[PDB]
Amino acid sequence: SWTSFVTPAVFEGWFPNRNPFYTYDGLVSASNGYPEFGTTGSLDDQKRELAAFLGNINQASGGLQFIQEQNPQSDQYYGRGPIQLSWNYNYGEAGADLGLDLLNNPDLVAQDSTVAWRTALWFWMKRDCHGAITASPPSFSGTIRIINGGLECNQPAGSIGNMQMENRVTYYTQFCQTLGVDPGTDLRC
Repeated sequence: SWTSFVTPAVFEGWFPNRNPFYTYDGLVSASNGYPEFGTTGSLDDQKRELAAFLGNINQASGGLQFIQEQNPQSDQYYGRGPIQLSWNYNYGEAGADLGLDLLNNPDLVAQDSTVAWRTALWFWMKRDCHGAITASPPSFSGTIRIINGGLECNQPAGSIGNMQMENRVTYYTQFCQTLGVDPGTDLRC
């Protein structure tokens, strides 16, 4: 039901420079595996959840231009997909929960855009961005703590990480403005 308010036109307006790898239809298809996403709480809670998910993705993926880390210098579990899913344990855990061979074929996240979207929704639900943003009271700042707390929260003003945190708040509050919903007071971390 969230596609009532994040329509194809809204999505395209939010992501005008997206790589064509990423499609609205893939996000819709990925979201059907998590029916609680975008359907939890009041209509305004649902709007905030979509704005928070996609606002965080806008920062993590550079406006849906990021598919995979360009010059990785670690192992095979370098960042892929719109939340830059990284590290062996995340690929193993996500692969098990999604029923995907991400441990042995992590390239799937960069090859298949529905898989890519599913890894972003998996993180959002399993690591509980979903619970933070749909709680009464809601916490956008709690979604930032969960995604990338260790680099962006609790950082001084003017620092690199604090700037990234502020970008998340900017995108979230812009997306809430499109939807006509109050973003809530608990924005920054």
